[PDB]
This record gives sequence, structure tokens and C-alpha cells, in this order.
Amino acid sequence: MIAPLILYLDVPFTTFRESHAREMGKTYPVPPPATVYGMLLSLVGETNVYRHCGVELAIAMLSSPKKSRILRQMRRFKNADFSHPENVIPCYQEILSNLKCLIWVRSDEEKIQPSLRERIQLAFDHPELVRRFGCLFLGESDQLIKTIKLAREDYLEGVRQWAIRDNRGRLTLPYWVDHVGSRNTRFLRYRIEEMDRLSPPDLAWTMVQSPI
Amino acid sequence: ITSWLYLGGIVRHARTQNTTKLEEKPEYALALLFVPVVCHYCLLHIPSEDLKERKPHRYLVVIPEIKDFEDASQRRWRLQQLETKQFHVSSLGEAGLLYYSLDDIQPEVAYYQACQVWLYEKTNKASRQRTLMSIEEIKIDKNILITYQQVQKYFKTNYQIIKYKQIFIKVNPIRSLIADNLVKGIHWWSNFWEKLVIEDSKEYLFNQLFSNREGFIIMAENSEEDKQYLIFIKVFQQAMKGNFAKIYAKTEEGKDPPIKKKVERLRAELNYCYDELSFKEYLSDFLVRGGLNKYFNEHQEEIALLIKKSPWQEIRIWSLLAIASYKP
Amino acid sequence: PNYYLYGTVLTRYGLASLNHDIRRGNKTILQKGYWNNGKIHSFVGSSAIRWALRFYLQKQGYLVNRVWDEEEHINRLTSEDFDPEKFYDDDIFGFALLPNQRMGALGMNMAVSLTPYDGAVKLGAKSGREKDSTSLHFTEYHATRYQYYFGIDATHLKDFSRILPMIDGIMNLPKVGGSSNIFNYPFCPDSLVFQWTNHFASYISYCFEYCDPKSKEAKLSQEFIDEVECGQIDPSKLWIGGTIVKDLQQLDNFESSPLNKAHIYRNRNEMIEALKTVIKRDLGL
Amino acid sequence: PNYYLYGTVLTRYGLASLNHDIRRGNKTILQKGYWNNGKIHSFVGSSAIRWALRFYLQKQGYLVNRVWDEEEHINRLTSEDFDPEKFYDDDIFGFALLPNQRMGALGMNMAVSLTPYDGAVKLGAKSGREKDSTSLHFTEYHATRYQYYFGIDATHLKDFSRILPMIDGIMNLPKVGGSSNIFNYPFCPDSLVFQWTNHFASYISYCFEYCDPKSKEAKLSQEFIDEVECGQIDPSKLWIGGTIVKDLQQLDNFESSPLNKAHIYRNRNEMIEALKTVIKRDLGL
Amino acid sequence: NSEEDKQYLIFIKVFQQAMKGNFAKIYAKTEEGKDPPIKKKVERLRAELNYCYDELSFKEYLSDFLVRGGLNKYFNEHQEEIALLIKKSPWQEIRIWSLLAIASYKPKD
Repeated sequence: MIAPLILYLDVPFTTFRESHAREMGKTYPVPPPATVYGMLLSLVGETNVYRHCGVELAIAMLSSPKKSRILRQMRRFKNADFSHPENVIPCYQEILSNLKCLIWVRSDEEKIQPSLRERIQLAFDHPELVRRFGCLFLGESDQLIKTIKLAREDYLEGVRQWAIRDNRGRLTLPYWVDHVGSRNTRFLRYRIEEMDRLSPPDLAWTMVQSPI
Repeated sequence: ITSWLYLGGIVRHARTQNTTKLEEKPEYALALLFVPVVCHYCLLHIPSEDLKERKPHRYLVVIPEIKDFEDASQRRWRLQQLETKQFHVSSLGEAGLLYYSLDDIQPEVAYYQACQVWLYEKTNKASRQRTLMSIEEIKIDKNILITYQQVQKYFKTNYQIIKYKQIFIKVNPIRSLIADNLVKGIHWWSNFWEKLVIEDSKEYLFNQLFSNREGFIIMAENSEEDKQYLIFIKVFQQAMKGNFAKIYAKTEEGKDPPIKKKVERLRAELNYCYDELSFKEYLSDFLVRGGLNKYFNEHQEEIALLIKKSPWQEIRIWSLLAIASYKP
Repeated sequence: PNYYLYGTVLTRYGLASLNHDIRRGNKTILQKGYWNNGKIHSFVGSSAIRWALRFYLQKQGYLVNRVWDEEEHINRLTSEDFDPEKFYDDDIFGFALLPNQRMGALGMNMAVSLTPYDGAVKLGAKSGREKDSTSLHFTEYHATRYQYYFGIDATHLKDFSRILPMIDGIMNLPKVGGSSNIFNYPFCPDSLVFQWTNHFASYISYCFEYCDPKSKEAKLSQEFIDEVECGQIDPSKLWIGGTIVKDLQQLDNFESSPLNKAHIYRNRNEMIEALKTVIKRDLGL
Repeated sequence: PNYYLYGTVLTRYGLASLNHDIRRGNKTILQKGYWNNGKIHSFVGSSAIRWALRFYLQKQGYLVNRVWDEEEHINRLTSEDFDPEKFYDDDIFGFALLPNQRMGALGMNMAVSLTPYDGAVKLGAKSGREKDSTSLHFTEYHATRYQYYFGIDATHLKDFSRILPMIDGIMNLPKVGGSSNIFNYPFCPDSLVFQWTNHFASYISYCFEYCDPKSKEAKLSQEFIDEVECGQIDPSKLWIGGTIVKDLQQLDNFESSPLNKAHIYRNRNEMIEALKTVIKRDLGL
Repeated sequence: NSEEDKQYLIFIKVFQQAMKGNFAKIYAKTEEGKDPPIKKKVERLRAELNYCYDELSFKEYLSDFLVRGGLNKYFNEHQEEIALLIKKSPWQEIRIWSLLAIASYKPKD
């Protein structure tokens, strides 16, 4: 069964502020499967979100990042007039610094060819052929990625912190995000377990599906 | 649903109020109805703000991670016993530790508890309602909790100042500082002196130092790295013992020796030293005047290297602590 | 054929209290967070630098939908229906609405102080015999260099000629929002690491690193040099300019290292001219 | 266009205790912090120089909204409503009463000490055998040349002619807030590095360095000279005057370096006159 | 430890051996009486060291004490290092080192 594609991630600053945290930019410790899936779609230049349902993603967290709070005069749609001071609101947003993680992509469950794994591979062998827009980022648009490269299981030859689906875990990461409200958002309960393996344990293969 | 049901679930864009609203199943809505009972509430006091000139209004909400219904129920009912003056804290970590202060400690069972602290504070003076300003996760293990109990035991409690309808509460900053460092996992003795003296010219917590100096030493004793500075403390105490013996010999019969005045002179002279050279001059001269020191003989090379390497401000700080900790 | 322009830029050494955060009655805390090795560094928000670029674009022609009224200290919007084909700001920074939206063609991380932050503050009691409240303010400041990283997809631009004004703006960055009255900190580049490649990933995000607390040498980080020597991050697409060029030329074996065959200029303007010529040739301007 | 004026100024050598911070015990600590090489330097705040400029404008006879009653040691407002069109201080330094606020043309940074602070202290004691708690005291002092950086926006001034009095005040700065009784430190400039350009980018911030860690030498920094050599910071827009002119003229190969074709004047008044003529020609005054 | 710390340690030991020699000479010269003065000798040594006002006088006193001490095993094993340390380092730092050696003098059991 073809070896799943592995990507090495290194983002200086990132924030995956949780859903129900709309008053505060408080973030998940780990990139959620939905955000990673969206970033992979951006890398392969896939605007449609339903194109690559079924791809299984597993995240290995190389180093636990530090959580820091920053202030931002974020703009909101409260008043019809743009210049009205009610739009600008000062609030805190948490960020994760020096995030290094490895991503496993298993696109065997995809029913549409070419699969996401093939698209990512072909993108990496021939960067000039792939046509897309924007700048690759994880989380917020201004949080660019320092390094995303094809890597093996031995790239750090170290000890890995995996995200494992546990029904009694702490983190509640969403694998499908409903941006308008919260109807279609689907959550899974995870945990961070420190294990010395170069391959993900079964559960880690968080498999993205449509909310239906 | 709305923010009153789920804390932090405000509609960011009011013009899209009908559509962009958080949605939940009815049973989870009932849970969001019944959340308030579990979470306790604490009042936060800004150390920079004089409590006399500013009554507390920041509200810390402690929300505990749930591992078992019965365990959480027993914990909440136990925490019901505490006095309101305990609830007034000076740090989010202090409130979190207080929420787990009454938990039973079992040595066979690996104790581990997690809780969230949600800070609510008015953005400005005329703010109509409080806004969520900080959320911080606290994970307490066995060692952290027993260290916090040890700090609570050694360090003094809050002074329940009571005035005209004014029951002010004096929180010991040091306890919070230690607790914070504990949560950080960093050494408790991160910089107590800085807070106690440098920052605390008023001696608000410096007095607490006076009240809990032994406790400070106790933790310092726990600190292995302190060892060398402990040996230096003993060396300076022996030197001042020799100097006081010399003064006693100089003291005339019937006259009262001015040992208190000499100690005050020692503090003033040490505080006068302004650079490395002058302070090292005075320290070496005082050590010579002390006489034969056993401790400085046993640990010759270590103390010599400590004097040569350590910045003179630090050596002055520990010399002042030695003077304050002198007890014949 | 996608074309990008990423860049890590390091500012000069000076006294800065730029962004700040919510005060505590006393003290105006410069916001800070953890960085390499866990040492606390002072930050400057990304929105701050984007606002600085917007102000630069507005200050020199270059029609802006989001005009900034200096007199009123407010943001007026000329045309509620954003038109990226006409307005430079909607073309670059994008916009948001309830067509529907446009992802900004510019993404920059938050600036980071090259040296860890130490407790530094400034007394601020106001002159006068009467001593009422609103006196004894404290302004936490920092004496370091700020380094920030940006990336633009030139292809995503509606007008491909708009890349050049952004280059002039980043070179002549007017002012990041800060206490210019107390701490006038210039933000013009002092050492640049640019790369103009068709590859989506550029491994040059934060290459300036010195640590060595309370110092200004600002050597190039070892990991960046190792990455260059490895074979990836192609030196032909690299562009190195600024004061770091002196230290690079004083490095031993640099005449034989792969970093030698990268576009290297001491003069910043010569760097900008060469890069702009390459970009114009490749984009057909 | 968009013209701006930037400069780094160096003061004479003398004993200074101008910026006492919150004192501890009996010793009056003067504010200090870290700087180049990690050595502690003494800082004089920019608010002090802004107050000195305000006092100069008040004394010379200009309008000045804020009047400083010397005998009362109090500050009074001529009008409760700030009018930058009419008042020089409101025009230049800005205001915020809490329109309502102004950005402020003058942007000044702190005044750093060129020489690191060793820790010298001075004892003072009340005379007479009758001694009380306030008998003796210690005052910290520093023997250093002070250096601060400032930047103004000519276009941002409501009246463009207001740039002349501010330059005159900088060259004739009155007392900077300190302890003139026992440490009367003149803050008058003795070496300038002025830049008057249309681009914003400034590479003259803190361009002064000491020859020896404890000395009154005050040589020009290597970075500034090297950057002038490399090709940026056009010599035609450079203005250097003061005591550093002698050291520059005693340098080797000076007649061939680009420093030769820059505006250099031994007498500061002549350089100021030339720069003022250039400014008046550029801004149509 | 760096080289400077080793040099400083050898200087401390050299001074201690010199004091050993001087105290031995004092014991031998004034064996008469209940006990020769050593505490008074130590106090006088401290007073003389603190008396020195500049590099010339202090270095003169230090060299005179060193020669008066006698054979110096620690100063035997390291000639050039300690000699350069004495000549180069500021005389005040030498005074601190000598006083520290004085306070650290281990009596012979």
C-alpha cells in the first residue's frame, strides 16, 4: 500500500483560535484537521472544498510551542457606517510560536482522481507546473509558513508528540469547519500522547468528511 | 445560543446577528444552562494598585476539567468550605491552585488535575459590562500542589483589613510569585529579592519576607544551586561573628555595646557600595577582619570562584540576606 | 506561471516602544511573547506593518479605497463596493464583506525583536507644582532591532505593475504605529534577504538571529547557512543586501561557499534596482 | 513633495544627573539601562527635551498654548481648545485632551549616554551639628556626552515656517530637566549629523561611538561612514557639523571618500544657516 | 574553569604559602613568651595591605612579602603565568585576591 506522503511543517507564528472562542482569540494547542486540510487545498490550488473529502490526515508535533497573547484592534461588522468607531474593538488573540510538526497524508479513501496525495507530490516535484494564487499560510492569512518540504519519518530522528483520537481527551479539534455559524462544524476529541514512533498510530488518521 | 449561555460566544458581527450565531443541540444547551453551578468565582487584586484606592472588580472564573461526576461534585462541595477572604487572590494561578487546595492527596494514586481560569474585567472605567481579558490553563500535579501547601503553611495569610464597610484583604505577593513560577515549572526562587526589596521599597511583601524569611530559606535550601550561596552565607555569618567578638572585646565594662548600631552601619556601608571594585574591597576587608573562618577554609576554591565570578550586585544581595538571617 | 517574492528584513538598532498593549493603570506594556529558546521578545503586530504600507501607498498618489483622515484619526472608505482593479489597497491587502471577498496578495508575520526583552521602563511624571493623577506614567521600552518577514504572490495581483510600489514602500517604510513622540524608531531596512521564485515555499522566514543579549552584531543564523549549503533554497534566487554583506564577506571560505553565487550587494538601492529589473523582465512589464 | 528632517545630536562633556528615576532608600538613582555591548548606559528621556523645546518656544515669544509659570512652577492653558493653526506647540508637539488629537510633527527619541555608566555616586549632607533623618543623602551622577535622535515631518506642519524656530531651539536648547543646582549640564549641541531628504529612510540614528570606554573622544561610528561609502545616504543630503568635523578631516584618504562631497562645516552656525537656506528654498518660504 | 580562574587560584595559594613562611619565621624568631603574636601579625598585615595607595607601593609590599615567605611550591610550578598575572592585572584586584587569600588561610593541622 503506497507509503503515505509526509510533509515537514515549520511556522514561526500561528493561531488556530477555537470556534466557540469568539470573544477571545484563544487557540488550540495543535493545528486542527480542518485548517491543515484547507492549507493543503491552498497548496494544491484547490478552491472547491468538496473536491478532496475522505483524505486522512495525521499530525506529529515535533516540539510543544509556547502560548502568547497579543492585542489587536480587530474590525467587526457592527454598524453600517465603516468609519463608525463601533467597528473597531480591542481584544486579545493567542498565538503559537515556533511550531514544528510533521503531517501524514493518506488519500486512499478519496473517490475522485487524482487524489490529494498525488496532487501534493506532483506539486513538489514540479513547482512551476502548479497554478494557484495567494501566499501559503497556516491559520491567519498573515501567518506565513517558514518551511514546508517533502520529508521522511527520520527528518528529526527524535521523539514525537502525536495527536490521538481519544473519547476522554482534552482537545476538541474540528475536522470540518462551518464558517458562517456552527451548524455544520464537526468536532473530534483528541489528546497529546508522547510516543517514540516514526509512523502514526491508527487513530491519528483523522479522516475528513462532509458534515452530512 | 448567546454569550450568557456559553461564555465567550458573542456575535462578532452584529449586522449578521440572525445568521452568525452559535448553534447547539438541546441537551448541550441544557448543559450550558447548568454550567454556572460548578464554576467558582474569585476576585483579583492588582498589586500595583493600592487596594485602599481601588476596590476589586476583576472576576476570575475557575472552570475545572471533568474526569468524573462524583469527583467533581465532592471537590466543589469541599471548596464550598473556604472563607471569602481566601477567594481574594493576586494571580490567576493563585485562584486555580485555591480551587485544588482542598483536594485530597493520595501517594499511591498519581494526582493530576486541570482547570481553566477565565478573567473578566471592565475595559475602561466607564465600561458597562465585563469583557473576557484572559484565559489560562493550569495543570497541577502532585509536586506542585504539595509545594503550594508548603508555601501556604510557611507564608502568612491575607490580612483582612476592615474599615468603614471596607473589608480589604492583604494578599502576600510572594505566595503568588512562587505559585506562578511553580505553574511555569521554573524555579520558585526566580527573583524573590527583586520583588521583595528592589521592587518592594514599601516592604509590602518585604515584611512578608520578614514574616516568611525562614520559608524563603527553606525553599532556597531545597535549591541545590543555592548551596554555594548558602556556604557563602555561613562564611559571612562567621565573619560578622568575629567582628562582633572584636567589638565585645573593645566594649568597656558597664557600657552597652552598640551591636544594633554596628549592624545598621553594616547595612548602610553595603548599600553604599556603588560598583564591583568598591564592594569587593569592602567584602574582602570585612572577611579579613572577621578572623579565622572555618567555612571559608573548607570551601576555599568554591567560595573564591563564587566571589570572582558572581556579579557584585548579587553578592551584595546575599550579604544583606546573611546579615538579616544572622541568629546566634 | 506563479511568481512570489518573499523577504526577511532586519531594521536598525534603536529605542522602540512601538505597539504596546492594554495598560495596568501604571505602565504601558509593550506586548511580548516567547520565541527561540523560550526567551521573551517584544513583538510588533502584523496589522501594524500593513497599516504602515497602506499609509505609504496613500501618502504618494496610488489611489486608496481606505483613506486615513489624519486630522480626525479615523478611516474613511471611498467606495463601499471594493474594486481591486482600481484601488491599490484592495489589490494588495484585499478586503472583506458580509465580489464577496478577496484574499490579500500580501502576507507578513509580526515583527520580532532580535534580542530578548529585559525589564526596561521610563518614568513619566508631568511637569507642574500641582501633582494630580494621570502622572507618573511608565513606558516599557526596548533597545533592540526588529526583524519581520513578508511574502507576496505577484501573480495574484490584478495589476502586475503594483509590485514595485510595494518594494519602494517596504524599503521606505514610513512609520509603524508607535510612540513617535517619546520613541521615534525608524523602520527602514538595514539588511535584507529577498528571494524571487516560482516556488511556494521559501525557507528564509527568519534568518537574522544573534541572541547574545544586549548586542547588535546580528549575524546570519547558522541554520540558514546550513540550509543554503545543503542544496535546497537555491542561491541563484537569493538576494542578500545590507550591512550583513560586510560580515558575509569577512567570513572565511566565503569565496568558495555556495552563498557566494547569490545576488549580493552592500548598497541597498543597487539591490533594489537589480531585483526590480529581474521582476520586470520576468513579469513582462 | 514630502520632506523630512532627521538628526542625531551629541552634547558636550560634563557631569550630568538629569534623569533621576524613582529613588530607593537614601540614594537618588538616575535612570539607566542597557545599550551597545551590553553595558549599562544612562538615559535622559525624550519628554525632557520636548519640554525644553516648549520652553524655548515660550521664551522666544511665540504663541505656545501651554504657558509655564516659572514662579508658580505650574502649567496653564491659554485656551481649552487646541488650535494647531494658531499655536506652535499644538502644531509641533501635538496634543491629546481625552478635533481631539494631533499626530505631532516632532518625533524624538531618548538621550543615551555615549559612555557606559560605571556607577559613580556623590554624597550630600545637611550642614550643622543638628542632624535629622534628612541629614545626609547620595546622588548618582554621570560624566558623559549625551546623544539623542529626533525626526520631524516638514509637510505635517500646519504652517511650514514653524520648522525654523524648532531648528533654532535645537541649536539653542534651554536647560533640560535635571539637577542644575549641583549638576548643571549644558545640553547645547556640539556635533550634528543632519539629513534633509524626501525619502523617509534614515541611516543616521545614533551614529556616534566612543574611542575608549572611559574618555571624551566622541568619534563617528564605523557603520555610518561605511554606509556613506557603500552608496546609499546621498552626501548631498548629508549635513555634519561640530567637533566631529575635525576628526573627519584628520582621517586618511578623506579627500577621496564620499564624505568629502557632503555638507561639512566646522562652525555649527554656518551649517545651520546653510541648512535653513536650503529648507526655505525647498518649502517656498 | 577558564585559564584566568586557574591563575587566580594559584595566586591565592602562592599568597597562602608566603604567609605560611612568614608565620613560621615569626614562630621561630619569637619562641620566647607564652605565645608569639599571629593575630596581631595578621591584623598588621591587613593594615599594611590596606595602607597601600597606588600600584607601585602595593606591588613593592607584595613582592617583599613574597620573597620574605621563602620557597613557594605553588609559585614554583607556575613562573610565567603568575608573574604575568601580577604585572598585568590592576593592583586593586591583586589587593582583593591577597585579602581573600588572607581570609582563606587554612591553619596547618
